[PDB]
Order: sequence, then structure tokens, then C-alpha cells
Amino acid sequence: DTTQPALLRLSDHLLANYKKGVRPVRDWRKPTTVSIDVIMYAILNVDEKNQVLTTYIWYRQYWTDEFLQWTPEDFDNVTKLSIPTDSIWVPDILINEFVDVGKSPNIPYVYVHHRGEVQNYKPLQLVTACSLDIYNFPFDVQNCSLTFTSWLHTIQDINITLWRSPEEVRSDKSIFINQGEWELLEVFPQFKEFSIDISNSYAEMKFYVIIRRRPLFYAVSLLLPSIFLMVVDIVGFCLPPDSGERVSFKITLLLGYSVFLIIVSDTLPATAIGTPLIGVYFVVCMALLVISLAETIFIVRLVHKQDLQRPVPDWLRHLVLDRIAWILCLGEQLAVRGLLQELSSIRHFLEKRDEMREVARDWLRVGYVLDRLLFRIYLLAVLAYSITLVTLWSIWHYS
Amino acid sequence: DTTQPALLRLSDHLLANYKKGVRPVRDWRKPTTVSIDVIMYAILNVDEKNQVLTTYIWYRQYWTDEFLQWTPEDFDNVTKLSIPTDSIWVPDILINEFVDVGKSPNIPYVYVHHRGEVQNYKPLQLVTACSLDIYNFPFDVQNCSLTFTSWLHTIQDINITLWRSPEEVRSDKSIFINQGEWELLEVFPQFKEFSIDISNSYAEMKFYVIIRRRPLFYAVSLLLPSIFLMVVDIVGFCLPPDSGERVSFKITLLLGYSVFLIIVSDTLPATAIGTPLIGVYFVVCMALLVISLAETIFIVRLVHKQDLQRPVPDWLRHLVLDRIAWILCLGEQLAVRGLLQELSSIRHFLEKRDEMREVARDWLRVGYVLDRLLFRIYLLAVLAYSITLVTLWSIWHYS
Amino acid sequence: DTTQPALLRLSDHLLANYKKGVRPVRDWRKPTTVSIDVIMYAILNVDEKNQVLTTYIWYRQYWTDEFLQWTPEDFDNVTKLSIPTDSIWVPDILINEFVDVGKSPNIPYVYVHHRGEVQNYKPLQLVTACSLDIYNFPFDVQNCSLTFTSWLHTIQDINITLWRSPEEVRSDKSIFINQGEWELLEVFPQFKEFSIDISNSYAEMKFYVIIRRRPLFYAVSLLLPSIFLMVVDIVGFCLPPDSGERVSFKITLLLGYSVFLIIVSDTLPATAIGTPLIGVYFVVCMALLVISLAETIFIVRLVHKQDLQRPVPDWLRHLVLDRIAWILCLGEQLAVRGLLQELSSIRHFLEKRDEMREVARDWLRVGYVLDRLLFRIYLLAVLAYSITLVTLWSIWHYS
Amino acid sequence: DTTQPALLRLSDHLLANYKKGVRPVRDWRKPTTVSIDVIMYAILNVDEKNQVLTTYIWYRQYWTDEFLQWTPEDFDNVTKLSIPTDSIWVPDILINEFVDVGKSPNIPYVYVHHRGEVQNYKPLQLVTACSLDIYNFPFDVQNCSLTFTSWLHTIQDINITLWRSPEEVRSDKSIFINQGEWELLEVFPQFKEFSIDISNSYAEMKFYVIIRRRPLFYAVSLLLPSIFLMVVDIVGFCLPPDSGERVSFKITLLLGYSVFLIIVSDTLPATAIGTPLIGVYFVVCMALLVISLAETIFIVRLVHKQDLQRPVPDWLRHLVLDRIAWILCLGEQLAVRGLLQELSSIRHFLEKRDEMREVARDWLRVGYVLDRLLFRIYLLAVLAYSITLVTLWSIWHYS
Amino acid sequence: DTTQPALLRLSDHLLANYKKGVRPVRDWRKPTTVSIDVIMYAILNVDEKNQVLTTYIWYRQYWTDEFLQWTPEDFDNVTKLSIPTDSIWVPDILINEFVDVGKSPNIPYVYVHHRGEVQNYKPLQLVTACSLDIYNFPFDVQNCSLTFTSWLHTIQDINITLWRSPEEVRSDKSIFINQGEWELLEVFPQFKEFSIDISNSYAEMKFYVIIRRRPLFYAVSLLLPSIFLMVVDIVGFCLPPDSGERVSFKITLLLGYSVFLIIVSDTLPATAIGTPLIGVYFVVCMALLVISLAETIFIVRLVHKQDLQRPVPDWLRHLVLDRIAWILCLGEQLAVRGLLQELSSIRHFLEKRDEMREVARDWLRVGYVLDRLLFRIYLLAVLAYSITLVTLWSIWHYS
Ligand SMILES: *[C@@H]1O[C@H](CO)[C@@H](O[C@@H]2O[C@H](CO)[C@H](O[C@@H]3O[C@H](CO)[C@@H](O)[C@H](O)[C@@H]3O)[C@H](O)[C@H]2NC(C)=O)[C@H](O)[C@H]1NC(C)=O
Ligand SMILES: *[C@@H]1O[C@H](CO)[C@@H](O)[C@H](O)[C@H]1NC(C)=O
Repeated sequence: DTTQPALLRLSDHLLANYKKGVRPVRDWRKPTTVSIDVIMYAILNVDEKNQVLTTYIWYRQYWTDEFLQWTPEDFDNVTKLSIPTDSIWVPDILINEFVDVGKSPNIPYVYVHHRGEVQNYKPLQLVTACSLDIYNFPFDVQNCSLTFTSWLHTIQDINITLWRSPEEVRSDKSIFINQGEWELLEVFPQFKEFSIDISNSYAEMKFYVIIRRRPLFYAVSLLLPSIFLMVVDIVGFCLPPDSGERVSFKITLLLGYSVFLIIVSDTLPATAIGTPLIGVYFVVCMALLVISLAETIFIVRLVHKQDLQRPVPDWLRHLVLDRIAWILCLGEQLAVRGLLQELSSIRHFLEKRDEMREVARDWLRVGYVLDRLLFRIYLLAVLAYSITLVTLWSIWHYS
Repeated sequence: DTTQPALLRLSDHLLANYKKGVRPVRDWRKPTTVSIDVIMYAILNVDEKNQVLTTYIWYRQYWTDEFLQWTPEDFDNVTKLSIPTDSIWVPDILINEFVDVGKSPNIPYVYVHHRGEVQNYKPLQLVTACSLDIYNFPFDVQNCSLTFTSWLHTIQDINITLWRSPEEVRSDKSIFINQGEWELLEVFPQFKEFSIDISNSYAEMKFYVIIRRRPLFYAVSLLLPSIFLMVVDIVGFCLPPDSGERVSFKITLLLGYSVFLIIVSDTLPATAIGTPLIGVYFVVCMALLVISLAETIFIVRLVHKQDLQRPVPDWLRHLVLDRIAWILCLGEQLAVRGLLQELSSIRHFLEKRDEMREVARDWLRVGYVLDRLLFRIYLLAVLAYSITLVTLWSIWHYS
Repeated sequence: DTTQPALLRLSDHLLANYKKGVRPVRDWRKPTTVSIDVIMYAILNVDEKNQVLTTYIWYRQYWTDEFLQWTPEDFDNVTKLSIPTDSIWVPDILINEFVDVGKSPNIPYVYVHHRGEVQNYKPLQLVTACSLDIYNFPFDVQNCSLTFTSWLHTIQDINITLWRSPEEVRSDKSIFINQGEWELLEVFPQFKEFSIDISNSYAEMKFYVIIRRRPLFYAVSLLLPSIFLMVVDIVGFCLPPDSGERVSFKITLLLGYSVFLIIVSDTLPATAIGTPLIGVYFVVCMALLVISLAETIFIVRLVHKQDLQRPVPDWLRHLVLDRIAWILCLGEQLAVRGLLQELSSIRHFLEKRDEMREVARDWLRVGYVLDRLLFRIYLLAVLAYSITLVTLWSIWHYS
Repeated sequence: DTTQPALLRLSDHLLANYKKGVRPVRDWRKPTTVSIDVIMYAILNVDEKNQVLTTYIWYRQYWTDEFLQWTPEDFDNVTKLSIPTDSIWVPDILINEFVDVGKSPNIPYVYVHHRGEVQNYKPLQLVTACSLDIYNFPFDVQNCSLTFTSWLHTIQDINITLWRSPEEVRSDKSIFINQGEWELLEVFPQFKEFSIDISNSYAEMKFYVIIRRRPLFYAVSLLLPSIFLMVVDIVGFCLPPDSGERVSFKITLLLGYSVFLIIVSDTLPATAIGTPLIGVYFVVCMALLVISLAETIFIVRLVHKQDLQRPVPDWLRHLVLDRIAWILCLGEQLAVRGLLQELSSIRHFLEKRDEMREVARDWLRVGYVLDRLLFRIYLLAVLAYSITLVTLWSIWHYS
Repeated sequence: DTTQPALLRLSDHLLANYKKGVRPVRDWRKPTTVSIDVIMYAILNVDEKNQVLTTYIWYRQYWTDEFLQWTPEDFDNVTKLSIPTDSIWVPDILINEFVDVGKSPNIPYVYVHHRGEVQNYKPLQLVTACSLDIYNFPFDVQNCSLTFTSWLHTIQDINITLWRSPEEVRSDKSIFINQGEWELLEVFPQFKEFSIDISNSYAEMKFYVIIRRRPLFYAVSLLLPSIFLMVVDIVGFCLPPDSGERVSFKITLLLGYSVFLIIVSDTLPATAIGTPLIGVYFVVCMALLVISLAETIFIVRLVHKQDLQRPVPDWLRHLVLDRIAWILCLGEQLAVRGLLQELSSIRHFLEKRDEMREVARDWLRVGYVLDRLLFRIYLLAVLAYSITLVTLWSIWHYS
């Protein structure tokens, strides 16, 4: 029986007089240089209404003290050892974009070496407010800024450095949960110096993460209802307006766009500066089919069984030949005296009815020619609108 | 051998018989004059249904006690030193408007000086109540209350002061996230007094904060749908009511306006005094399309193939010389005796049918003139209300 | 060097052997009385589906112990002193209607006096269940119950009293947050006693809070939509049913009334005893428009070109000659054989068509007369129901 | 000066050498007997989508101690004494159905007797997972298992016993919050000895709580729109299909059932066993009005100006002579040669129009007889199905 | 007298100089192996949008100690003993894929043996992020991962092993709550060796849990409404398009299917991969009723009183007789001269009307033949799509 019980001789030796209130150095003029390694793991939820961001990052620590040194000689060759966190000095590195306390797993153990180098592997999910931008909403990048800093100390007590090469944290192809909502290309760290006056300067440092959304599910959620609405009203332009159900088709598909516009408004607020640049594509298409049903009401107004004023020849000998010669399909197009008064009144009434019928035939013929030319012009206009859509999307296939 | 271990000697010297429970003074009659300072950082969310405000500010504290003092000589000339917070005296400054406990990240270290001055850097989230005004809804100036006061001690024990000039916190345009939803005009602190009875007076000192909404999301949300509904029904009056699908147009758009009034009800609540002035614009425009539906149902009632009483000349020859020529165009308009009874029996029915046709022509002509004049009057009324609305709205845009 | 550092001498004197677990008295047969002070500060959230009430109360405590007495004179005229709460005896008073732990900020300081009285200002959030009855839906009053009691103590251990006069807490119109949803008329404290058996008797005292909903924020959207639906269908009765768009207006507003019932159903439920009987007005209004479209289908069935027989004479003579005078001004409704046979064959067909036209004229004339009759009857019923509704609203303009 | 300050001498005699970690027995072969009393307060929310149940329990814990016995006489006759809970032995009575830790107000005090028993009046809220059944939807009864057990101890350590008779638990006339969603029938406790291994036997026992719904909101709320849809299409079968708006009425109420069916899609869940039987009664009456719009499209297909010939004799003797008679009222019904060539085409065209008019009269007469007989058969069918649903709800409602 | 109180002597013996900070062996070079025993209890919530998994598991631990040993001799042969968890060594191993810390029930008691092994029965409610797939939406398998790992320690101190056979945890069908949203098939554990560099390795161990959906709720919520509104339009193809209500019927249930396609984006998949397999059967169905609307407007455009010429015989003798012969049965279709001259214009007008009527008869005859042939072709296409759908669905249902 000798005086070698276990490896708890170190906890008997240097865990009796050491406390956590005082800063473990000898000369107070030399700062405690700390190092930061950031391995991002996953993001959870983006938000622009409350301007808040939720993420989950791994967190490494590297500092060096002076009260926790002993020799590897005659302590049974021990080098590293676990020690609880509530008995050593703990710094206060935190971002200054807090909105709430993030619930983090509480690990109780940290490292210590024989020369004074410690390790602190602990996880934390930080909730944060950051800058947002939606000026190109399906093709977006977010220049967000995380700022590790000391909330209460200065340059002279804690200096934040980085432990490894900045290329190794810029080229971080490490463990990241894919198949989510977003991607990242690279992570850009930067050291920064910030003073506010003489002899009160704090140790800030900046991060620049950039986040990139997949334009895949939002395409199948938003884009194609516009394109089959365009297919169905291009195919539904073709009914003749002499019945009256064409304006019924117009009011029912504008009611369809109305309920679709109620259901699509709950995508992004962008209440501050952000203009819905994708909403311009909606509103110019809505303007063109608004003037389409305006000319629908116009051509229903012109073509009707009215028995009114005769059509003018100036738009009959000039306007008709201008719209037929350029289009492909045009076509060409006493007792015996009482018997005479009766049949004369009968033939006068019948020729008046036949004249009104031929005038109404002329009205519907002019309306049909106008409908055909407007069919050609409107298909040319929607094909120009489709190629205007395509000529903006054709750049970003390679980017 | 020098006996000097570290700067731990000062902490082990003064933390021997010090307790955090007692209020640290030498004379108990002199009040501990404390000083506070406000660094506003962020606002989070509003709710006018529950009358609650959620924000996030940075916060500072200042006091001077008479037990945290020693000589700055012969201790390696140290001036400031970190100390834990749960071993010294902590005040209880709080607001009188708590509805919930905001989760706040603690800072386990505070400063001390050689003459007894301290420093307390800690943030804490403010979930508070605020009397909100909803009379002028899009152009709203608000006025909340953040009463930083004590909870037990009076003026004779704890007196609160400021730290810097009130102009420097009135023009506080420090670190503050932009691109949110509200700006601030100024922050106005003022020191007051409030005693409920004799020998009891607390330290009340308000912080009047003023926020202002950005009227940009509500415009693109619900202002222009009204104006293209206006261009739709203005260009959609123009179909003739002789068919009957104009009634279908009118029922479909008041169904659309009704369902858009349905969905917008559970979007923006306002329950302080009642309905805002924005609902005046809703009630006048629904009155406009109600009287529009009244006139359409009136002109469908007047113009119909009815075979009823002849049109009166007192509204025929009068209205052609009162409205038409003054506003519209001048578009004014046994072999014989037993055999010839069949022609009489035919011509009686023919002249009856022709007379009913000419009377129905007169009915539709009077209806066309009334439709034209009411269309012109309604367009003038809409233009007058539009120029009135823009000449009452164009003031707030020019500062 | 006198033997007085500070007032820490008392804080080390009577905190040397004072325990925190035993109830501080001299004899165990003497109950210690406590006091009750309740300030109805503000409400947070009401609910009837989960049956939970959430509010915040400024609350005070008062009791008297016998171990904390010392003389003021010879201890430098000290009367009051702050002391931590985790070193003294704390009672366990709490209501027995909790559903959740309300987050409340802790208060680490209480008073102490030299005669032995203490003073505890301790707020706590009330999230709790209560008896709610919302039978009278717009004009309601709730007799909710709060039951202050000890959890395990008896009358023989402690006792519950009230501090000031009960009139001063009954008329306690203190600091109260207005401009929300619920007012505060009065509260009613009442001391009771609930002894369940012999030698196990508990001490309780009640609070019957009286709160009243504002009939302004929901009354708008639950009253005037029905009002302009009434003005819409009253102005929409005007068209004749001969065109076929009156049934279109009828199906359109029944679809609007149905989707209005869809949006209004999920507002406030009542599942056990209380009924939605403010919707008895809703069920009589839907009975009104159901019988309205029923007589619409009836008059479309009676009036149509269906080619039926001559109508009933006795119901025609009493309607056209009598009932019209009741309701309005009445309205006063080989050559001999081979030649004439063709004229007679044309004449029989023409006179058959003319007789069918005159019979159909009689059909829609009787239809118009009956339309005017039940139109006047239904407008009399609508004005009677409207004056009944406004006088039943006018009962409650008393207090 | 007598040697008694207060009754603190017993606490000084007990709490000097008593550790809370050891199990308070004199021999390890004697298990401790505990007692269970359950008085349930109220249940809050049911959700079978997550299969979760939330309730609040007033429960008691009675166990027996062997280290805290002393004599009452010569210690001033004191019997019942308060003691904190964090200084004595606390068991681990938990259930094996926790999915979320319920927030509970901790009672810091318990009693102690001089015979050797203590009691703990401790609450905790339960967030439990239960097996739910939604087969019989309105009059449902559920069967949940609150299996009280020890999570780590065995029969050789503890033993779960009862305190009073289980008939007084089954006859629980105590405090229960009425006016909610559910109600109580009975509470049935049951002991169940359960072992899993050799010499590894735990202490289980069962609770089978019984709850019953009061169908006063959901029943009438999903009963009213179906029944006025029934009265609406009963009173709306009666308009004639000759106009063309009867199919507009039918598409209107099928769109109404579309929006009512999609608003009822967000209701109580399924897939525990399958769909409830309340959807079978929905889908069969939807199938019968599918047959109703099928016969509308049948009677519109048959009755139309299609320009065909006379119908087959065997079909018109069965439709206009059989079903119009034996089921209802019998609704019976040089120049002389030049003019010889004239008028022949006129009389041929007039007799062609006359025979087409008479054939079309036969068409809509057969259609009217079919409409009348289908009206009779459809009223009999909906009356039979309605009285069947009424009697199958009426016998099943009784007990 | 024997001064042996109880079994508290062994607790006072081994809990005298034992510390929970240092690791509990004598030779530090031997890693203490730990064992893992997992039985999953129930899952709570799945979320493909934020990619998070929520479940509740039962959990066990086993390790070997050298400082908590004693002898069974002369201590009343005691083996089972309770000891608090906050006074012994606790490992730090946890899941590498946490997001949020869930509230877990606290079990402060653990067993201890005399040889040096202990029990640890603690539960935990974990919140993890796992890989999901949304390709096969009704019948999916989820190869998830629950990686147990050491967050802070290496191989040289701890070592994660198993406890029982992997077949007994592979066929683990113990106490589990059925009748939920999912159901599990098997749990596949696997040992894993991870060496990131030289002399720094971690002890990971994998869990490949397998869960499978029962398509009962989403089937009855999704697939049969498509079935019966396709029943509605295949029974609604019956009417001829001459009335003008066939287009209105078609666009009405087109709007119904469109708003049901709007509302089906509530429980749809997320941005993980892209379009699900169920979206193909929806887009081909909307293509079917869009081309149905296209042939509807085509047959309305062809058959209308447009006042055009006779149809061309190039497509009349061949195409119209094709579907009449190779398909079912067809239908085989003194002024002497100045007095009688007032009939030529009359007979010309009547024969012109008769010729236009016969041409329009030819128009709707060709339209009726085209309607019948397209009815046959479309029912053949619907039956082919239905037999393709059931021969694709019959494979996965049989399994
Ligand atoms: C440990 O728990 C036991 C049950 O939770 C508790 O009850 C005891 O149960 C046994 C088994 O039934 C008894 O049985 C009696 O057996 C008779 C036949 O010999 C029969 O006629 C009776 O009806 C009973 O079933 C015990 O009598 C019963 N104990 C009591 C007090 O009722 C044990 O008591 C409990 N042990 C301890 C030490 O608390
Ligand atoms: C609940 O389940 C238990 C299972 O043992 C059974 O004994 C009991 O009868 C059930 N309750 C009812 C009301 O059927």
C-alpha cells in the first residue's frame, strides 16, 4: 500500500485553491488570445416578416490559461483530462443580434492539457436578426452578417483570432444536411477592428455567409398556373360572341384569377423596401387580358340585333379591304284596287324585315372579320410575351 | 522566494466577509444614486388584439458602493477587474407592464473600480403593453410607455438618474437594424415624481418612444386591387343590357367584391375605438356599386319585351329636348265581299305586330339614351371622387 | 476604530441561526394570519374552446413572524431593511384552478420591520380555467371565480384575512389598461369556509370578477353585412322573371350567403350548454330568403311559354277586377273551293298563333299582378322585421 | 431561561444527520408501501392526429417512513409539522406515456407525523399519448390507460397499493369542471401484476378513464347545412327546365357542396381504423343528387328543339297514356294556272312549321309527364331516406 | 449494545471521498466500454418543410465502475442500492443530429452493484433532423439515421458497444402505440468506425430505423373526389351544345377542379427534391378536361346560327358517313300580269328562310354525329386511363 490511489491526485492538487471568479493569469497586461473555428451544420427557417433567422452551428473554442500547468513527469504519464465547466473560467463570446435565448445542449466536460491549452466542444442553435433582400426573388443571394464579439470586455483582455487557415473554412464542404430549401457556395470570414473613442475599443469580427434558394418547387407552386390559364384562354378566345356566354367565360376566369390571387398573397410580405419584381410579370399579363375582355365587351356592343343606324361606308369600302387583302382567308361574299294595297303593305313589311336582317348580317360579318384579325394580333402578342419570358430565363441556365 | 501568487490576492481579500444580501453603504440614510441608460436595438412584433408590444433593447446600469474599494497602489497598479454577478448586490429595475417573461441571455461578469464604480452590460427582452391608436391606420404616430422604476425601495433608498445628455439619446441613431417595418422619430426621456401618500414615493421616470409605419406594403396589398376593379367595371358598363349577360357581369363582380371584403376582414384588426377612416373609402365605393346595381336593375326593368302600356309623351318629347339635344348628338328619327275579309284578318295581326315592334323600338331607344346619360354622369362622379381623393392624399407625401 | 462597520451587523446577527424550513412561532397552537391585496391590472387572452383565462395581477402579501424582532434604538435608528426571500419562511398560497405555470419575474427582496411584520410585493401571472357562459352573445357578463386558498394548511395552522377596507377593493379603479376588449366594472371579495369533515378544515376566500365585452369590434362585421345583403336583395327584386336572370341573381346571392355562413361559423364556438341563439336572427333571415327564392321558382313555374289551356276564371275575376283595386290603380286589360281553302288554312294557323299569344299575355299579366301583390307583402314583412330588430336592440339602451 | 426557544429543536434533532439519498428503512428486505388517490380536475385538448391527451390531476401520495419517528409527549404535544421536500426521500412515480413534460407548480412543503407517516399533496399536469377510436363519431367513448408504475424500482423496493375503497373512486362526486367539450361517466381503477423476467418484476396498475362527448355544437353545426341544402333543392326541383337556368341552379348547389366539402375537409382526423360512418350517409345522399343532376341532363336532352321526327308508338303509349293515367291525374288532350302553282310552297312551309310545333308539343308534354312522375318518386325517396335517418338516430339516441 | 443503525453505513462509506469530476479508474490507459439499449416508444410529428423529425424513445445505459465496489459479506447481503445521479460519473454521449433540446422526464435514481456495474433508466424526447424523400408519396420507405456518438470524448476513454443480440432489437415489436399516422417495420443497428485523422477518432454507432405510411387518410382525402367529379362530367356530356349551357357546365366544374387543385397545396410535399409522382396523374387529368373544354368550344364554334353557306362535299360524303356506317345505326334523310306579281318577293324570302333552316339542320346534324363519335372515343380513353391507373395501383397494394 503506497500513496498512489488513482489519477485523482491532480484534482486533489490543482482543484483546491483554483476558482472561476478571477481570470487565470499572472500578469494582467497580457491579453488572453482566443481562437474561433466555425463549422456550420444546418439552417432551420428563414423569415422576412419579423426579420429573424434560425440556424444550428457547431462551435469550437481555443484559449490558454496559466493556473493549470503541471509536468508529465511522475503523474503516471497523463496528458489530457476531463474537468467540469463550472470550476474553470468561461468567456462570453456571443453575437449581438439576439431576439431570444437559443436552447442548446449542455455538455458538462471540457479538456485540459499540461501546458495550459483547453478545448470546449459545445453545440448551440442561435436565433438572429439579419439583412434580407428579395429584389430577385427566385434567383436570390443573402449577404448575411454574423458578428462574434465580446459583449463586455475589450481588446486588452480578449483578442479573437482564428485557429486554422481561412481557406479551409472558405472551402467548407463538410457535414451539411442537403435536400432542404437552401444551399451555400462559400463562407467568407473577416477580421475587423472597431473603436468608439479613446481607450474603449471592443473585439468584433465579421462573418459573411451567403445563402441560395432552389428555384424548383416554387416554379411548380407558382409559375405554371399562369401558363395553363394562358392555354385555356387562348383556346377559349375562339367562341363566337353572338351567343352571350363569352362574357360569362371572361367573368368566370377572372373570378378564377381572383381566388388564385387571394391564395397567392401569403408568400412574402417584403414590407420595407422590397418590391415584388415577379409581380410585374403578373400585372402586365393582367393588363393585357383586361384590355382583351374590354374589346370583348366592345365587340359584343358593336355586334347585336339592334335595328338602328346603318353602317358607314367609309369603314366598309376601306376598312374591309384593308383587313381582307392582307389576311389569307378572306372569301368573296274600285273592287280590284283593294287587293293591291294589302299585298303592297305585306311586301313592304317583309322587305323592311329582310333589309334589317341583311344589315344585321353585315354587322356580324364585320364583327367576324374584326374577331379574326384580333385573333391573329392577340396570338402574336402572347407569343411575344412568352418569348419575353424566355429571353430573361435563358441567361441563368449556366449563370 | 517571492510570496506573490497572482492578482487573486485582492479577490481573496475582499470576498472573505462580503455578502450580497445587505445593501452596501456605510451610512444607511444616504440614498444610492443609481444611473441607467437606454440603447434601443430592435423591435420584434405588435399585436393589437391582445394589446402587446415586443422589442429588444440593450441596457446599462451604474451605481457606486462603499465596500468594493481598495487602494490602486502596490497591486501592480490595476484599476478595473471582473467579478461575478451572483456575489454582489443587484437591483430590481423593471417595468410595470409585464405580461410575459422575455428570455434574456445572462452576462455572468461585471466591472468594479478602485473607487467603487461599477459597470453592468446586460440585455433583456421587453414584452410590454402599449396603448395603440387605430383612428388614422396607415398614417399612425404611436406613443408607448417604458417605466423603468424600482419595485421595493423609495427615493430615500434608490434614486434613478440618467447617464449622458438627453439630446444624445433624443438623436439616438446608433446600431439599429433597418429594413424592418417601423422607423423612429425621437426618444424623449423625462424625470417626474409620483407619491401615492405620505412617506412613500417611488422613482418614476418615463421613456416616451415613437414609432411610425411604412405605408408601402398596404398599398401594394389592397389599394391597387380597388383601382383595377374600377377600371374593370368602368370599361365593363359598355355592353348593352338588351341581352341579359350584363346582369351576369354585375352579379359576378359584386360577388367578387363581396368575397374580397370577406377575406380582408380577418387580416388587420382594429379594436381600440372602432373602425378606422379606411373603411369610409370602402363604404362609399360599396354604396357606388349598390346604386350602380340599382340603375342596372332599373334599366333592365324598363327595357323589356313586355307588351304593356304605351310610353308617355310627357317624358318622351321633354327628355329629347332637355338631355339629348343639350348633351348627346341629334340622332332623332259574292266574289269580292266574301273574299277580302281574309286579307283584313291577316293585316290586322300584321299591323298589331308591327306596332308592338315599333313601340319596343321606342322603349329600347329611350333606354339607350338613359344609359348614355347615366354613363356620362357616373364617369364624371368617379372622376370627381378620384380628383378629391388625390387632392386630399397629396399632402402627406410632401412631408 | 469603533465597533460598527455598517448595518451589516444585524444582517449577520439574526441570520446566524435562523432556519428556513420551520414555521417561525413561539407556540405551535397560534395561527398566523395573512392579508390579501389584489389589483386587477390587465387581461391577456380569453378562450372558450380550451376554457382558459389568462391575465396579469399586481399582488401583495403581508404576514407577521416572531423571530425577526429587534430594537430600533441602540442600532442607529433603523426601521426597515431588505432581505433575500430564499432565507425566510414563504407560504404556499395558490389557487386550485391552475392549468399551466405562468411565467412571472421573481422578486428577491422583501421588507422587514422591528415589531415583526414583513411585506412582500410579489406579482404572479394568472393562467387558469374558469366557468364561462356566453349565452347572451353580444351583451354578456361573466361570473368568474377566483379561490385564494392554502394547499395543505388548515385554519389551525394559518389564516387568511384582507388588508384594507372591502369597499376600497370593491371600488378599486386603480391603474387599468383600457382600449382593449374587456372592461372592468367591479370585483367582489368574499370570505368563506370549506370544512370537508372533522379536524380537516381548509380556509378559502373568493373573488367574483365582473367583466364585460365591448359590442363594437365584432358587431360591425356581424351586423352590417346582413344589412347590405338585405338592401342588395330588396333592390334586386326589381327585374321581371321573364328574361331568366332573376333566378341567376337568386343563385348568386345564395352562394354569397352560403360562403358568408362559411366564414362566420369558425369565430366563437359553444359546445356544452350555451347556444348560438344570436343566430336565431340568422335562421329567420335564411327562412326569409329561402321562401323568397321559393316564390321565385313558383313564379317562374307559373309564368313561362309552356302552351297550356285557358286559366281559371274565378281566381282571375277576383284578382284582376278586385285585388288590383285593393293594391293599386286598376288597368283595363272551282274558284269557290280551290281558292278560299288555302286562305282558310293560313288563317286557322295565324289565329291559333294569335290566340296563344293573347293567352300568354293573360299569363304574364296575372303573373305581374301577383308579383306586385307579394312584393308589397314581402316589403311589409321586411319593414316589420326591421322595426322589430331595431326595437329589440333598443331595449338595451338603458344602462 | 428555559432550554426551549421554539419547536425548532425537533428540526435541529432530525436534520443534522439525515441524508435524502438513502432509502429510509431499517432492513433492505422490507419494501415500502405507498398509496394512490386520483381526483381528476379537467381535460383540456384531444388530438388523435398526434394521438395525444392533455389533462390535469389532483393526486395524493401517502407513504411510510422509518427514520422520522419520535415521541409527542415531553415535546409540547406537537403532532403535524411542515418540512421541505428537498431534504427527504422522494419516490419516482411516473407513467410510461409521457410525450411532453407538463409544467406543474411545485409544492415545497410536506407534513410529517410522529408515528412515521408523511403525505405529499403534489400536482402534475399530464401530456399523455392514448389510443383513440373515431368509428362511432357523435356518441364516442374512449379507453385510455394511465398506467401508474415506478420507472426503475421493483416489487422488492416499493409496492403500489390503494388507500380507500375503489367504489368511492368510481363514485367521484368531487370537483370537476363542467361546461366543456367532454363529460365523465365513471373512473375504474384496476391492479395488474406484471413481470417480464425472472426476479425482475415491476409494480404496475391500470386506470381506465371513461369520457363521453356532448354533441351540441358539432352535431347541429354539421346538421344544419345538409338539411337546408335538402330543403333548397326540394323547393328548387320545381322550376321548369325549358328556360335553361335549372342547370344553372344545379351547378350552383354543386359548387356550394364543393366549397362546403372542402371547408369540412379540415375537421377531426381519421386513419386510426378508418373513415367514420358519418361520411357514408354523406356520400350516399351525394350519390342520389348525382342521380338528380343526371336526370336533369336527361330531361334537358329529351326536351329540346332538336328537329327530329315523331317518337316510337310503344314508348309514347307508355309515357303519355300509361304513366300519365294509372299513377296520377289523367291529363288528356294563262293566269288561273299561274296562281295554282303559287301558294303551294307557302302552305307547305306553314304546314311543316305546324307539324314541327305539334311534334315539339308532344316532346315537352312527354317531358312534363316524366318530370311530374320523377317529382313524385323523388319526394317518396327523400322522405323514406329522411325518416330512415331520423329513426336510426332516434332509437340510437335512447341510452 | 449493537450500534449498527441501517444500510446507511455503506452509503456513508463509499460516498465519503468519491468525486464526480475525475474519471473513475486507477489505470487511465484502459477505456471503459459503455453499452447502448434502445427501444423506441412513439413518434410525434413529421415535417418535410423544415426537415425535422420528432419522436419519443425509451433508453438505457450500462458501464463499468471501479470506485463503487463493496463486499456482500457482513453487510446483510445487500446488492440493490439507490444512489443519486448528480454525485457519480455521467457520460456525455448523445445524437450527432440534434436541433432543439426536448423536455425529458428526470429520473434522479440509479442502481449500483457490488462488482462495479450500474443501471441507468432515463427517458428522453429527442428532436432531430433526418433525411426525407418525397418521390413515392403514398407508399414510401424512409432510410433514416439516428447516429449515437461521442461529442467530446475519444476512443481512449469510452467505447460504445451493444448489450444484447442485434436480432432481438431487429425484431423488436414490444410496447408500441399503433393506430397513428405511420408504422415501423424494423430497426437496424450498425457499428461504425470513424477516423478523421491520426490519433483522434470517435465512437459512432448507427441506427437505420424503417417506418412506412398506411395510406388511409390521404386516400380518402385525395383520390375519390377526382373520381366522382369525373363521374359528374361523364354524365354531364349528355346535353347538346345548342342551348349554350354546356359550355357553362364545363367551365363551372373546371373552376371547381381548379379551386380543388389550389387547395390541394396544403398537405403537399416540400422543396426537398421536386415534383412528386402524384402530380403527374393530376396534370394529365387537367389536360383531359382542358382538351374536353377545347372540343366543347370547337363543337360550339362549328354548330351555331352564323348565317354562312352550305358545308363542302369534300368532307360531308366521306367523314359524316364514316361514323354512320362503321359505327351504329344512322338516320336516312288593266294590269293582268301586274296583279299576281306581288308574290315573288314573298316566295323568295320564304324559300331563303327555308334554305337557311335546312343548311342549319345539316350543321347540327354533322355536329351531332361528331358529338357521338367523340363521346365514344373519350369514354374509350377514360376507360384506358382507368385500367392503366388500376394496373399501376394493384402492384403496390398487393406488396
Ligand atoms: C403489496 O401489494 C399488494 C397488492 O397491491 C397488497 O395487497 C395484498 O394482496 C394479497 C394477495 O391477494 C393479499 O391477499 C388476500 O388473500 C386472501 C387469501 O389468503 C384472500 O381471501 C383476500 O381476499 C386477499 O386477496 C393481502 O391480504 C393484501 N394485503 C392487504 C393489506 O390487503 C399488499 O398488502 C402489499 N404489501 C404490503 C407489505 O404493503
Ligand atoms: C378498456 O380496455 C380494458 C382492457 O383490459 C377493458 O377491460 C375495459 O372493459 C375497456 N373499457 C370499456 C369501457 O370497454
